[PDB]
This record gives sequence, structure tokens and C-alpha cells, in this order.
Amino acid sequence: MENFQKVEKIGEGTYGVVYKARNKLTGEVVALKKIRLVPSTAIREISLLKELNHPNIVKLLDVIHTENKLYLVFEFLHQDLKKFMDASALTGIPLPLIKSYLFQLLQGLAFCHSHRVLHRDLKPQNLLINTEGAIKLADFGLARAFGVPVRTYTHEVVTLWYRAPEILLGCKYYSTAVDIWSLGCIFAEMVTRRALFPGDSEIDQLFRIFRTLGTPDEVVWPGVTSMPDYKPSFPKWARQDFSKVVPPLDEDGRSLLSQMLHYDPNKRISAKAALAHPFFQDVTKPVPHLRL
Ligand SMILES: N=C1NC(=O)/C(=C\c2ccccn2)S1
Ligand SMILES: [Cl-]
Repeated sequence: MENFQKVEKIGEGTYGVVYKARNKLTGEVVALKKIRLVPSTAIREISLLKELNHPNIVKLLDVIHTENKLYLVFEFLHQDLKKFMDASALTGIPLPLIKSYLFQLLQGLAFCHSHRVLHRDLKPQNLLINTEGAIKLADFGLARAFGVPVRTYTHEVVTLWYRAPEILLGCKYYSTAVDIWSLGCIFAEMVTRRALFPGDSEIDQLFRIFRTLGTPDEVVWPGVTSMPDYKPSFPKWARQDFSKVVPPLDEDGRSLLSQMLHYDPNKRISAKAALAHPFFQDVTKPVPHLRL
């Protein structure tokens, strides 16, 4: 750690404080992450992440385990999608750039999903952009390594906004579909300039999902009524038209979103199949206007 000089506090992540830091004796600028508990098993799983390299995955450069303390050194990105969407509120992100960001993010998912690694916690804070028109996923694989808590070490409530319905219904063996779901939510949010399901508790979150997409049953989601936190007494809401959900997203866009938001994780489109979707037919890579 004496090998690094703290430049500034970026924030408080799930796992602890995040610093922009500078490598005192190689000179590279990095994201320094202090992980708060290290168990042999978290070490082994994090070291696996070091080989999982893709241009749309924020590069894990190193894992320093010193003392009984855990530090992760990442490639530094200067902006996240939450800031970018804020800065972009009066007019919204142009759709060619939403299409690019989605297509790149699906590319990161397809890669990680092929080696069987999930994120499980995708959210605008975890998505990171550069001046090149790139977008990248931060913290991939870390949920499996450390858990996902209700509150950060600083008591910041962890958001549920992007959580998949099978997770909220207490399914314990969720798959890669969880990441598709979250990215769908994020996609709808970039398009409309509003979070899709801004829930402030598990039931509020689940009930916001239900209200937009219908209360799921055995027709749409075989096995649902038998999931741990399913209750027969859930209100039964009818599904809203998507044309009402994401104006002014075009037909290909709404079609794709709809497949990303399938209740049944087995019916939900994969990262791989989504890249072949007609929505990406005229995809381009514009350069954003970033203020740093
Ligand atoms: N280079 C990076 N900058 C960041 O800010 C990174 C990830 C991040 C940072 C804070 C909270 C959640 N994720 S990676
Ligand atoms: Cl920022």
C-alpha cells in the first residue's frame, strides 16, 4: 500500500472505500479498493478475476493481500454512467450512444457469462465510461467473492432498483439472467431519464415490478408460486403496454427490452442472443462529450 499514494476519495462502494490513487513507483493512475471483512476462498475467487480480461470489463490489475487486509487495484476510469445521465438530464443521452453503451455492455456480459461469472449487482455506479466512447463494467465477480449486503460499511443502503425478481423471491441459485435483467432496467432508464423500478424496500421493488409487467403466475413463470418468498396473497396487477413504459423507444428497442425483462430467467434473452438482435443492426460508436 506504501506503493500507492491516495490522490482522492472517489466514494464508498459496496465493499468499502474507493480511492483514485497513484502508483508511487510505476506512476500509473488507478482505482484503489479497500475490501472490508481474508478467507482462503475469497482470495482464490478474486485471483480468478485477474485472468478474466475483456475491453468492456474494468481491468483488475492487482490484488494486494497484506496484513489480514485486502486491496484491489483497477484500471482508472474518470466517469460513471450515473454522473453522465445526470449531466445529461435536460436532453437525455442520444440514442446512438445508448445503443453503443448497451451493445458494449452486452459484449462484457457475453464474455463473463461464457466463463460462468456473474456480476449480480449491475447499476449505473458500476458502469464506467471513457473519452473514447467506451463503457465498462466495474466489480465483476465480486458479489460471489464477498456477498451482497443490505448496507455499506458507511450504512449507505444498497439499491434494489436493478435487482431481478427471482432474487427478490428468495431464489438462491440465480443465474446469468440476473445481469440481463439489471441491464434491461438500466437501458429503460437511459431511454426515459427515470429509473424503471425505484423501490425502497424488497416488497416495494417487487410490487413496482408487478405493476409494470403484471403479477407473475404459472402461465408466464412456471414454478413461481413455489419460490420461497412468493405469497398467494400478492395483489394481481395486469401488465402495462411497453409503448407506455419506454417512449420514445422504437419497435426493435421495445422488443429487445421486453426479452431482457422476461420473468422466467430461462426465457430471458441471453447476452449472446441480444447482440444478434435487430436493434443492433445500425449500431455505431459515437464519442461522448465528457466534462472531467
Ligand atoms: N476506475 C474506477 N473508478 C470507479 O469509480 C470504479 C468503480 C466504482 C467506484 C465507486 C463505487 C462503485 N464502483 S473503477
Ligand atoms: Cl465521477
